[PDB]
Order: sequence, then C-alpha cells, then structure tokens
Amino acid sequence: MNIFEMLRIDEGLRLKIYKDTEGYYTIGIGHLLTKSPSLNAAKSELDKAIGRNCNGVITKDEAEKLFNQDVDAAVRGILRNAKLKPVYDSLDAVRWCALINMVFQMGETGVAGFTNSLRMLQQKRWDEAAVNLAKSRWYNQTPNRAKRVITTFRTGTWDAYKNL
Ligand SMILES: [Cl-]
Ligand code: NA
Repeated sequence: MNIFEMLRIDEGLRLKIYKDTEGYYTIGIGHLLTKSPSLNAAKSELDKAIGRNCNGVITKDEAEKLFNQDVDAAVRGILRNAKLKPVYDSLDAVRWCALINMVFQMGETGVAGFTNSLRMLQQKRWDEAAVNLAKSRWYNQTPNRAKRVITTFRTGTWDAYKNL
C-alpha cells in the first residue's frame, strides 16, 4: 500500500479534539495540535490551522487537508534532518514508509533521537534494528502500532498491514 493508506490505518479518523496515544491533544487523522496540557492551547491552534472558529470540531475534508499537509511535513522532515536523511538513503520504498510513519507519529526531532536504531537501519541491519526498536518507550506506549511499523522495517513487506 502507500503511506497514506498505512497512516489512515494507524491513525483512524476523528472530527472532535481527542488525546493521542502519547497523551497530547490531537484531531482528524492524527493531527497533533499541541504538547501543552492546555485544552485552550489546543483549540487556539486548531482555529489557526483551519482558519475559522472550529469550537474543537472539524469536517472530513478539513481532516484530509491536514493529513496531506502532515504527511508532506514528515517527508520533508526526513529529508532536511541530518540524522534522518542518511537513513532514508538506505531504505527502499516500503521501509521508507515505516520511517515516515514514525516521524508522523512522534515528529522529526523525536525520531532523530533514536540514535542506535537509526544507525542499524542506515547499515541495513533490519533484524537488529527491529529488536532494538522494541526496547523503546515508543514501543511500550503503542505496542500494536510499533509492532506493525517494526515488521515493515524488518521485512520490507506489507505483511503487518494485510489483514487488520
Ligand atoms: Cl523499492
Ligand atoms: Na490517532
């Protein structure tokens, strides 16, 4: 499948503000609004993002617009970041989706911090990287999704997304 299809599986779709799997205010297809524990901070960011007074609720089309922007931002983040780009140069089409997925979920800075796992990926040590990634807080917080993403890195196939 493509990265959009993969992320729509992992993120689902919600039209009202919710808390993501990391505890942060979010909306639509995993659109992070703020890391601040402040609901008002989230609402103000939402209205800014959409361009109107949303009162914490958006439409489907607004959600998909944000989604496209967010996948774009994740791809661009991998390319700009000196710690992520070299990894990308070692990843095939399927494995790149796994990296984009991570950057979409945790952000460019967060993923760039996975120093050892990134090196293993860069060196095409797929099984080693898979074992290492499973030791992370990320895995412990969202094991189902992390397992899928890790299998994608490990195998370079879509096996983990085939029947969900
Ligand atoms: Cl390829
Ligand atoms: Na989500």
